[PDB]
Amino acid sequence: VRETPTDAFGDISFGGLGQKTGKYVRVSSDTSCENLYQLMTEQWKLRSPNLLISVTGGAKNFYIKTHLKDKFRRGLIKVAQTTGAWILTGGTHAGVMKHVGMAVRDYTLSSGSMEGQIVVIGVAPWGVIHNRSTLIHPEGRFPAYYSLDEQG
Amino acid sequence: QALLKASRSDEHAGRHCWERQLELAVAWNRVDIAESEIFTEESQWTSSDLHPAMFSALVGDKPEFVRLLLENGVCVREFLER
Repeated sequence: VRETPTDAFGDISFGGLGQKTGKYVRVSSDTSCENLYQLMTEQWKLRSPNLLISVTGGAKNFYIKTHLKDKFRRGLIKVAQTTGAWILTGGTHAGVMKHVGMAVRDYTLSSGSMEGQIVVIGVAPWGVIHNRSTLIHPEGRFPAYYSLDEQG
Repeated sequence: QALLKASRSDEHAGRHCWERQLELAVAWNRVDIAESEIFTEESQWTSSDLHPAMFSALVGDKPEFVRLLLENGVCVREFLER
């Protein structure tokens, strides 16, 4: 497999609530580690990491008896919010990351997002996004609009 | 809720069950029951398929239901395309 200078760069904004503006970048199977940490730290203005927490598993779906889930969502945001943590997950609306997304969404209205945003970093392969053509460009599309679709 | 539970199994087979089901939630001013049942975590949506409920909710001047539909996935830019 051969290599080429990358593309698909810009900030994904969702049509629902005009309070988010998530940045999107691509990368290869192997990328300079110092460049990766520099892009994560100095580039996107994200502050220094204090605690790295890793939610993993599942990827399909599961059901919680609806008593433990509230404590889980509340606590997993209490810790991240106050310790300037970084939480990482496989970022795709399928199962476990959907529960993390409902956590971030159910808290993000209550706090008001004054300062110290809940930095949630996500990892997802660039081929397997269904609506891929909505942002692909070599010079990018910086205020890009994107709608949800999961029937494909 | 028993009215809706009766309402699902009827003559129509299809997308229409969910489609018909909402409009009943629109015509009633009540939002909580409708919201919970129709907006469960498992269910998927699309910003095209909420347009008639949005339109009926605007014309009938019910505010909180409009806010609920706007928080859950209706984009204003898709809605006034024509």
